[PDB]
Amino acid sequence: GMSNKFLGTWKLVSSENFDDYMKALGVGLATRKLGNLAKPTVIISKKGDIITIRTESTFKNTEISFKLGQEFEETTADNRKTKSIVTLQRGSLNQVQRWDGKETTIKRKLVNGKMVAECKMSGVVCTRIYEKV
Ligand SMILES: CCCCCCCCCCCCCCCC(=O)O
Ligand SMILES: [Cl-]
Repeated sequence: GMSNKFLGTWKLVSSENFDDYMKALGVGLATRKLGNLAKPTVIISKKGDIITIRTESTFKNTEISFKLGQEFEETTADNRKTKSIVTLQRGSLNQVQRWDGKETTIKRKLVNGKMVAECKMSGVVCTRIYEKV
């Protein structure tokens, strides 16, 4: 299933077009000002068939535990309450979030030993790169 190369503790090192992505989610300015300044660290772990993705930052922390391909309630860092699913496509980890008839996706794939996360919303595209510790 999911590559054990994902398991570990990743540190963000680059964000591209994050603001426009947050605006597309309806995030207020003042909140964005801190989001753009944030440098989260992501911890991915598994217990059996359950995967957990934790996000730690000075501003907000998050955590989702899920089985692949099974819908699950999620609370995003901007406090959206979504019905999310995580799929596996060509070794990429694709998280979708549905709420209020709106929809966003966060695709996570490994590239040359780095985790790359693409966030798409209303045509906007974010690209955040993480480095293993
Ligand atoms: C995780 C930092 C929180 C920033 C402040 C909340 C506003 C943004 C909420 C949605 C961001 C989702 C992007 C996740 C991308 C990643 O894997 O780093
Ligand atoms: Cl931080």
